[PDB]
Amino acid sequence: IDINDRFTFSSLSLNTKVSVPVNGNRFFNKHIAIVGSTGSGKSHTVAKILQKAVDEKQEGYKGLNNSHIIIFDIHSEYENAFPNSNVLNVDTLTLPYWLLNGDELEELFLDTEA
Amino acid sequence: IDINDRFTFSSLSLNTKVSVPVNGNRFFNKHIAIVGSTGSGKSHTVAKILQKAVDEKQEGYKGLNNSHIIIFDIHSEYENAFPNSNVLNVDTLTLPYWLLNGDELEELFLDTEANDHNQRNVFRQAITLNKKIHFQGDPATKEIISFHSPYYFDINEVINYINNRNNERKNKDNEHIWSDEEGNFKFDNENAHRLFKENVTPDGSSAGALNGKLLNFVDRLQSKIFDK
Amino acid sequence: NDHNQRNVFRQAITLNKKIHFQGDPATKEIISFHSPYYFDINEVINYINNRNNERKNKDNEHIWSDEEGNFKFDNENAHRLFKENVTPDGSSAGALNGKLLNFVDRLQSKIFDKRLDFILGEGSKSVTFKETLETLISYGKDKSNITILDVSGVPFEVLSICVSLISRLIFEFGYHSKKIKRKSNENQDIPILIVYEEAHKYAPKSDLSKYRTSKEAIERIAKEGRKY
Amino acid sequence: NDHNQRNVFRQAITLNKKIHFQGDPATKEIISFHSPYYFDINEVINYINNRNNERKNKDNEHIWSDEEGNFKFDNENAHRLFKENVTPDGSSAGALNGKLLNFVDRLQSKIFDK
Amino acid sequence: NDHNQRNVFRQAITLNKKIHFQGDPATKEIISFHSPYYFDINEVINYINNRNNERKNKDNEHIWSDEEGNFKFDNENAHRLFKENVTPDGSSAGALNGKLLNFVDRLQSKIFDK
Amino acid sequence: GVTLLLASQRPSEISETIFSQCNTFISMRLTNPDDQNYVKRLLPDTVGDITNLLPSLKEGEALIMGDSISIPSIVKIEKCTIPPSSIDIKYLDEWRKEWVDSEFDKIIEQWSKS
DNA sequence: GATCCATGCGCGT
DNA sequence: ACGCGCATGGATC
Ligand SMILES: Nc1ncnc2c1ncn2[C@@H]1O[C@H](COP(=O)(O)OP(=O)(O)NP(=O)(O)O)[C@@H](O)[C@H]1O
Ligand SMILES: Nc1ncnc2c1ncn2[C@@H]1O[C@H](COP(=O)(O)OP(=O)(O)NP(=O)(O)O)[C@@H](O)[C@H]1O
Ligand SMILES: [Mg+2]
Ligand SMILES: [Mg+2]
Repeated sequence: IDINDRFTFSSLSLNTKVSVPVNGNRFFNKHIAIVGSTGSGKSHTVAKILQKAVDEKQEGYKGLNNSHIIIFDIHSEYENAFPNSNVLNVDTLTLPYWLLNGDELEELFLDTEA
Repeated sequence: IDINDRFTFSSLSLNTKVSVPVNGNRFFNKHIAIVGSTGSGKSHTVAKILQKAVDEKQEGYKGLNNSHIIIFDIHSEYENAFPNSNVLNVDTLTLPYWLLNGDELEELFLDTEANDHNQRNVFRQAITLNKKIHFQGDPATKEIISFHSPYYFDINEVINYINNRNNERKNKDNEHIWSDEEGNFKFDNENAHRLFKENVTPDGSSAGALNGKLLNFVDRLQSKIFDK
Repeated sequence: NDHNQRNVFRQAITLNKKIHFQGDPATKEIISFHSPYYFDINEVINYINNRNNERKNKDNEHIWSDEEGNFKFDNENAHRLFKENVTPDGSSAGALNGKLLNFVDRLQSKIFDKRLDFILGEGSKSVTFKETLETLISYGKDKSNITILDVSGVPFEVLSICVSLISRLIFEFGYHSKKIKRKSNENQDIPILIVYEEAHKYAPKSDLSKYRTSKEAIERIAKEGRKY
Repeated sequence: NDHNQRNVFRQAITLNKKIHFQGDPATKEIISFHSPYYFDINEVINYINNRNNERKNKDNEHIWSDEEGNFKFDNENAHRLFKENVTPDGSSAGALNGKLLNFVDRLQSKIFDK
Repeated sequence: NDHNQRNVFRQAITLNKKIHFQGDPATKEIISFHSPYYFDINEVINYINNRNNERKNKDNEHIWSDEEGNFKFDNENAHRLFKENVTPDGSSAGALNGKLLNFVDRLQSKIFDK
Repeated sequence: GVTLLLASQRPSEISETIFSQCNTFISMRLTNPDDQNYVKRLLPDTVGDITNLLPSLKEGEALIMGDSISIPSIVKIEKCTIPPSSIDIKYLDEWRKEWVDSEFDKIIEQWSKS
């Protein structure tokens, strides 16, 4: 993997002092599926990936970078993982009903068909 | 395993003098699946683990610990294993129908599928209105009461609502007019709570939107209510 | 979409079980659809045929007339639909008017089936619950340690329901005997062994529909049967 | 797996075996759909084809008219549907109206084959 | 898999096979939709196209007009429906009015396909 | 704070979605080879040889695996001094006595109650 | 099969 | 003429 292409967030299990970088451009454009049993650590692994993506800043500037990550939190975990983030619950989030693209406007309002 | 987190309920099969403790935290936060053939000691082992959890008390007191175990016992066997326990059967347990959220209210009551959109609507609108009427708290909590809200509603007056709307009569202006002891009124959001009683007589010229189309709905709904 | 025929099927059976009950009328209220109480199956046809001919008036209530006189269709007068000598008076077709023609025609086909004469014959009127159970385990006038069920040259349709009923009836006899003895702190004193000779017929590996209802009759004995 | 097509097949053949039996009445009652007795398949098709055209009145009873006069479809007069020369007389659609047409066309497809 | 197009196609074809059949009448009742004898498919067009012009009068009957005279929708008179020069007479729409035009257009497309 | 204790008589008859989340596994005598193969694959290959003792397990002998236990081992569960009310019926001892009167009136009265 | 809906015909002002 | 009531029908799942 190229030196400007490396995105490391983990080390090898057999040997701790070797990192296992992935191709960072190829890591995020090609979709990520993380699976494992309950309590395995998927949420911490997801949180660690997005944390290393946030501080993945090129040299020459101060301030937050061009990362854009949207998390669908159904267990309310990532608020503490990302303290300087925006949290949108249903009571405060406003998605306009006129933004529906017709197909969802067709299905939101009519429980009948045909 | 550390000293405090050890949970012993068994010994090694080859060496009975060797005790086998498991991590009591990791034993229970990750779920347990116990399997075996008939007569293998599966139910005795389940009772044995539950007993060790009950007497797992830290030093400093005598009374009950913080164990909280619910048993779905389908053979009437675990009463003997825990004599100081609370046993509930269907004849004594009362799980109220108004503790259902949106999904099981339709599953328990409605057997129609895919063509019942007017029958679904009069079902939720009767339940949501009846939950608001019996609410006794602040009005700020009253208006967020919805179909899945765990609030008390009277299913008998819900039947009275759909029975009344089964006889609804609209006038020339396509609005439903009713009469009761108070007087004539129009079916709207501030007067539809008067349809929960059976002494309301409809007054109109033409049949309403649900006139005659809820007779089989009430019959199926009254059957589930009166089913023992 | 068979929920109104399914509703009127249990409504006819539950009502007919209550009228044909001549005992303590605190027990009469807990009679329901699955209760093992006598009901006339021909009177059930009389109920459903009438419900197919029903006609509601302007008030959405079905009106009927028999030899006694005009009456309202409610819970206290629904038992008068068990005779053919009723005439419906009304201005509009009722809730189940015309919706049960193929329901009755299919259901009478089961009653007049000579294959099912051992279940839906005229001899089911005379026998009671006690005589059926003593017949199965040889507890009648003549007593035997072995009861043989001669189903040699019999079709599979009536072999399967012979197997599924009797395996369930013996299981629930064994179940209800244990709960009776647990009130007196005793164990079950009737152990029953059911011999399934050439069990390839009714409990095979395959998952066909006609193989289904006799598989869980033997599975339930295999799973939880030896406790009872 | 159409149970209305199944029920109309059995109730045609069981009835047609009754009307062609020349014997003791007690044996006639035990005649059913599986019993080995003669029935004519052309009248069975005619019975099913007629029951594709049932027309109930307001009292929910099917009414027809052969050459001998109008009659109501019941147990005693169901044998009159075995003849083709019956005309339906009613207002609404019958119980099995239009539910048996694919049944009939395949039924005579195998009879007419040489 | 429109059901209502399927039926009218066989009442067009099976009737057409009976008209063009030149054999003895005894095998005309065994004539079916799967029988290999001559039928004119342009007259099959003219039947389905005319059945899309069906007119129902007060007493629930379909009445047509022809050069020879005026006739109703009877099985004897349905044989003269195969000509294009007939004109319907009635009060309202027929049973199969307005639902066989796409069926005719598909049938005309196949025959006039080179 | 809500977990489950799955007590079932066969591992190959409960849904995997509930069964896969159970990290702690207790396995008693399993005479079905399909069950023993299910317990086989839940184990690593190094501790894969202990499941051969599954059908030979006595009453109260269990195989416990998971993160709670150090190694998957065959253990003897402590005998219940206060046991559940599930006593096996001595078929030979019950059958050896006389014919019992068996009180049919009380059984079908309680049966009718349920 | 039931629900829902629409089109139509008949009887009332 | 129009309105309401009832009946038939068929559109789907
Ligand atoms: N890299 C890690 N090293 C050590 N422990 C970890 C690591 N990642 C996660 N954990 C532990 O995993 C546990 C939390 O698991 P969690 O991150 O919620 O996984 P999860 O699969 O999302 N749980 P669930 O949502 O029920 O599937 C805690 O006990 C953490 O200490
Ligand atoms: N630890 C043990 N040591 C010795 N015997 C035991 C032990 N545990 C259970 N038993 C015996 O095993 C018998 C069967 O146990 P049981 O409670 O029926 O488990 P089971 O296999 O789940 N029965 P079932 O629910 O029908 O599958 C008990 O009646 C005891 O006599
Ligand atoms: Mg998680
Ligand atoms: Mg057990």
